[PDB]
Amino acid sequence: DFTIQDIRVEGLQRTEPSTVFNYLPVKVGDTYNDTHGSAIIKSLYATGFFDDVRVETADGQLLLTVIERPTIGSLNITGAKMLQNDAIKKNLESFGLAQSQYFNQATLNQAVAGLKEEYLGRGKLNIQITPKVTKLARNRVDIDITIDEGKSAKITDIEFEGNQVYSDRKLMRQMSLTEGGIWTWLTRSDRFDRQKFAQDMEKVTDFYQNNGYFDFRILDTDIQTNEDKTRQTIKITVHEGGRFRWGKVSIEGDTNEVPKAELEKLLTMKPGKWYERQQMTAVLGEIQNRMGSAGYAYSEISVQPLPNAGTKTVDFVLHIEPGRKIYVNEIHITGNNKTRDEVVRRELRQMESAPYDTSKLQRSKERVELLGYFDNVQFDAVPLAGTPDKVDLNMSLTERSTGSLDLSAGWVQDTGLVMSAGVSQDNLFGTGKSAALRASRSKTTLNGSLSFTDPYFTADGVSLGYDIYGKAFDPRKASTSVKQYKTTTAGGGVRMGIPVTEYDRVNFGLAAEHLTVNTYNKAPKRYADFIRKYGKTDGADGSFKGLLYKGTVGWGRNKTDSASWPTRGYLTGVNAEIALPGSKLQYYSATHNQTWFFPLSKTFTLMLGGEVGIAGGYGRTKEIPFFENFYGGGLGSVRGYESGTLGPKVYDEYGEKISYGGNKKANVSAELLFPMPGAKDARTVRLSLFADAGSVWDGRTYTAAENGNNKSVYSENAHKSTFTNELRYSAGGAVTWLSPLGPMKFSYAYPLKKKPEDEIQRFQFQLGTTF
Amino acid sequence: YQSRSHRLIKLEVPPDLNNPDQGNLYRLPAGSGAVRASDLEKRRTPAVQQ
Amino acid sequence: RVSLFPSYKLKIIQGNELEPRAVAALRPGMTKDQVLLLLGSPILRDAFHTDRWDYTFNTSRNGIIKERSNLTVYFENGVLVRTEGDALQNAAEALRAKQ
Amino acid sequence: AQITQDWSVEKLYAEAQDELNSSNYTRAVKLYEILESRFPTSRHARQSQLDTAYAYYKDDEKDKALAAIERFRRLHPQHPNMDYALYLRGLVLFNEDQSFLNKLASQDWSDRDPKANREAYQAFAELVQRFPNSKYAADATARMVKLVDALGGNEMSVARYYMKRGAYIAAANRAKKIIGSYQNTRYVEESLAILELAYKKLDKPQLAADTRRVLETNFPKSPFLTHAWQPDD
Repeated sequence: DFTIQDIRVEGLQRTEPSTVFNYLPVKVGDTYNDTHGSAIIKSLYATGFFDDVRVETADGQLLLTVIERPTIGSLNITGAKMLQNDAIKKNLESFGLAQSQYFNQATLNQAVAGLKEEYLGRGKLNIQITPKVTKLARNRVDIDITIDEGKSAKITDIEFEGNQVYSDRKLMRQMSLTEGGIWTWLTRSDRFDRQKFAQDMEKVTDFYQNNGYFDFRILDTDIQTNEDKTRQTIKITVHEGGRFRWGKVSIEGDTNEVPKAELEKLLTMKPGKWYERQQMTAVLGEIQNRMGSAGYAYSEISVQPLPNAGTKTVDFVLHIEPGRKIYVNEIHITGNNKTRDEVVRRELRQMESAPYDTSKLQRSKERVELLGYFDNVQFDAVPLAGTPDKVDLNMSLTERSTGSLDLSAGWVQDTGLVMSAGVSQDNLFGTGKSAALRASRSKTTLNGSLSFTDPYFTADGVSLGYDIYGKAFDPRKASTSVKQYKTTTAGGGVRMGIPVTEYDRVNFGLAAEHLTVNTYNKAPKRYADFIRKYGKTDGADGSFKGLLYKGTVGWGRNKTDSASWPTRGYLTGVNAEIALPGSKLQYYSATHNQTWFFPLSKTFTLMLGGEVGIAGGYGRTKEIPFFENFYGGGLGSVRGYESGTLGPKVYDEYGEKISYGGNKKANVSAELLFPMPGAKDARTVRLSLFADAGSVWDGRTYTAAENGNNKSVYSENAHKSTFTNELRYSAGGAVTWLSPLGPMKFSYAYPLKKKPEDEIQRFQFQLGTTF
Repeated sequence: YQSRSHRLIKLEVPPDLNNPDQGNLYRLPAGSGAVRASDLEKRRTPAVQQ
Repeated sequence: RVSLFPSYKLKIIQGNELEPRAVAALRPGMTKDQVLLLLGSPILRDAFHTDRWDYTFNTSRNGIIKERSNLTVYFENGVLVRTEGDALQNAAEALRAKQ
Repeated sequence: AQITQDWSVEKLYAEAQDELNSSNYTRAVKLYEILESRFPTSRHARQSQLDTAYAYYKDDEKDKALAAIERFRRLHPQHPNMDYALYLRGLVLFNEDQSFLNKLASQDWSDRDPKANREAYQAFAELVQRFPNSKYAADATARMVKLVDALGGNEMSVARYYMKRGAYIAAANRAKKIIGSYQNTRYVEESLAILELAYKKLDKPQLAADTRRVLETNFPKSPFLTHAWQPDD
C-alpha cells in the first residue's frame, strides 16, 4: 500500500501540469497499492493527451516520466482531380486532425484507409496514396495528401445469361449503364460505380418482376478487370421462374374499428396483366396509410405468397394484426426562433389528444412547408414512459431568413431600361402580417405600391389586407408606336380571402381607384368618339377624370414540384374584374388560365398552355374603353411577332399604323422542354421549342379610316383576324437561362401564315423582371 | 382588476383533494431569493497581466 | 374578428376514443394496472381528484360540440368499485348491432 | 495564411483585439490560431482560445462557438477564467439574436423556443452551482428567473391557443401540467380559471366546482371568480 503526497510530474511542454494533475482520479491522501496503476494510464490515454507514461512508487514522490503526443500543425491538400481538395479536407476534418488536435497516427491511418476505399468506390482503381510526415517546431507536424488518379474505368461489354425469355438488347438499353460508342464519350456515361451498379441491379429486378416474372433468383455478380486494372468487363447470370397470374388477394384479421369492406374496396387488383409488383407495393402502402388514420400507428401487416405451379398462379393472404391505438399526448416545437409559436400552432393539423392519423399529419407537414418561412420540416414519433397509447410529435424547424430588400433591374425588347425597388417583409417580427413596399420605373411605366396583409384575421383563417398603388402608363415612346393614350391610376382597396375547403381558397377584392386618361394630337376614330362622349376637350387635345369603384373575384391553385424547372403538376386560375355601378365606365372582364404539365420522359417534359378572357360591356356604356381592352400578340402570348400587333389595325395621321385590340382573347401553347444534355444535369439552363397560336377579336368590322384601309379586301370583317377561330400560328426554339440575376428568355421563332400587314419580329428576348 | 402582478404563491389546498405538488420543475432558488442585477458589458476578458 | 363570416371551412377536432367491445369486459373488482392495460390510458385525469380516470370525445366545430360520449371510472383502495356514464349503454348497443 | 510575419506575442494580441474592435471576425479567427500554433506555451494561447469563441458568438453562427467553448472546457478545466466559459456558453446557447433590425425592446421571450431556453437555463444553473460567488452571479440569477418566466409564458401561450379553437380536452391537460409543475411563476391564478372553464365546457360540474373552490381558497380576490375567463387579443 502507498499514500499519495503531492506527486510531481515531469516531461511536458504545453500541457499545463495543473490540468494533468486535475485529470488524475486520485489526489493527496489515498491508499493505493496497485488498484489504479492502470486506471491513470487509461484515463490519460483517453481524451487524447499523451502516448507513453511511467508511474512507480518511491518515497512518497512518484517519478512520472511522460512523453508528449505530436500535434498536426496544418493540413496540406493537393492532387484532387475527380473531387475537390476543399471537400476532401472537410470530410477528413470530420475525422479530426484540426489545428494541432493532439495528432495520432492511428487516426491518420484510419482516415487514409477510408478515403482510399471511397476513391476505389468511384471509377478510380489504381490510386497512389502518400501521406508524408515532417518534423516542424516542438510538437507541430504537417500532413500532406497526394492523390494520383487514373483517367477513368470504362466498361467494355455488358452481357447476361439464362436470357431465354428476354432479348439482351432491350436489357442493355434498359439498364442505367451503357457501353462505349459514338455519343457515349460525352458526360462520361461509361464510368463504373458501386452504388450506381447496385441501383442498376435494383432497376433490372424491378423491370423483371413488374413485367410478371417472379422470384428472379439473381445467382451471382461477376466483375472482370483487365491488365493494369484500367478496363472493366461485367458479367451477370440470372434465373427466371416463369410468369404467373395473381388474382386471389384476400384480407383476414382483426379490424376493431375499420370495416372489412372498406379495406376490401381499397384492395384494387385484377387477374389480368399477369401482374405488376409496383402495384402490389402501392396497394400495401395504401392499406398501411388507411389503417393508420383511424388511430392505428403501429399496425404491422404481413404478406405470404401461396404459389401454385402447373397452373402458374399464386394467391395472396394478408394477416393484418393492428393494436394499441395511438394518441398524441403532447406535440413540441423546436427551432422556432424569430417567429411566434402560435403562427405554427395555427396551421398544423392533428390538434391534440386526438387519435394519431397519418393521412392528416401528412397534410399538416405539407401545410407548414407551404408557408415559405421554413426550409426543412420533420415529424418524429417518440414514445413515452407510459408506452401504452401515448406518443409525442416533437417537430423540427430550420429557420430561414424571410425579410430582405428588393432592388432589381432588367431590359425589355422595345423600351429598354426598367427599375424595381422597395423593401419586402414576410414577418413583421410577429405573426404573419406581411407588409411590402414596391415601386418600379421604366422609360414608359411607373407604378408604386405599398402592401400590407394579415393571413389570419379570424380564428380559422381570412387573408385580409390593404394596399395603395399609383400606376401610370404612357406608350409615347420608341419605334413600336402603340396607340397613343396616357393613363394614370391611383387608389387603394380592401382585399379579403375566404377559404371554402382545405385545398381551394377563393379571395374577394374591392377597390376604389381614381383614373385620369389623357390623349394626344389628333386621335384615331376609336378615340375621338370616346373623348367626346365622356371626356372634355382642351384645344387640340382633351382628357377625362372619374372614379373606378370596382370588385374582384379570384381563385388560384398550384401543385408544381418547384417554381423553376417544373415537373408533374399544373397551374390554374380564374379571375374577374367587375366595375360595380355607381361610377362611370361600367365594364367587366373575366380571365382563365391553364398550364397542364406532362413528364413523359426523364429529360423531356411537356406543357399544355391555354387561357381565355372576355371583357363584355354592360350598364350605361355599351362599348368598352380602349385602355382596358386586351392586347394580343407578344412574347408570352404567341412568342412570334411583335407585341400589340394583333387584332384590328387602322391608319392614323402621317400614314402610320396602330392597333386597338379586342375583348375576346384565347391562345394555346405547347413546347418540348428539357435541359442541355451536353455537359451534365446542371440546374442552370433549360431549352424548348415554341409552338403556340393566339387570338383576339372585337366582333365589329372596320372599313372607315384615315382615307386608307390596311386590309386587302375592302370589307374585312374585323370580328376575326383570319378564318374561323382567329389565330396566327408560330414555331421556333426557346432558350431559357435562370441565373439569380433575373431570368434570361431567348426565344427565336419562325412565323406561320404571315399576313402582309402583321409586323413580324422573329427574334425575341427578355431580361430582368419588367413586371 | 387584480390579475397577476408577479405574486409568487404556493398552491394551498383544502383536505380531501390530494394536493398536486409533484415537485416543482426548473427550480427558481435563483440561488437564494431571486434577486435582480444590472449590466456592465461583461462579454470579454483582457487578462493582459491580471 | 367580430361578426364572423360564413366561411364554411372549419377543422374538425377530437378529444379521445375508446374501443366498444373492451368496455363490456370491465368487471367490478379490477386492479389499476390491468384495467389500464385492457381499456386504455385516460386522456383526462385531474390531479385534484386523483381517482377519477375519464374518457371523453367531442367532434367540435367552432365551439359547437356536435357529438360526445363520456366514460368515467372511480377507484379506491387501488381497485375498481363502480363506473358510470352513457358509454356503457351505447357500447352495449353497438356490440349487439355489429356482432 | 498570407502574411505569416514574425512578431511578438504582445503585438499579436494587440493587433487581434484591435481587429476585433473593428468588427473584423473572418480574418480575426485566422489570425488567432497562428499565435498558439507558433507559441503554444503562453497565456495568450488561452486568451486566443477564449476570444475566438467570443468573436464566433458576435456573429450569427453558433455551432462553431459551441465547438470552441467545449474545446476550452475540455482543454483547461482548472484555469481561473472558467467563469467566462460558462457565461459565454450560456449566452450563445440562449440565442440572444443580437440585431437592431428586430430590436423589439419588449421581447416577452415567450416566442423563441422551449429547447434553447431550457438549455440556457441548465447552463446558467451549472454556472451558479459551480461559482456561487464570482465577478457576475446576480446577472446569472436574473437571467435564470427571466428564462423560467419565459418558459411559463410559453406554456401559458400554448394553453391559451387551444382554448380559442374548442379543444378544451387539451387545454385541460396543459393547464393541469402548468398547475402541477410550474409554480414560482405568474401563471397560476389563470391556469386554474382556464381549467375550470374547460371542465365546465365538457359537462363535468363536480370538477369545475372543485377547481373553483381551490381557486377561491387560494386567491380570495381575483377577477376570474365573477367574470368567467375570456381569451384576450
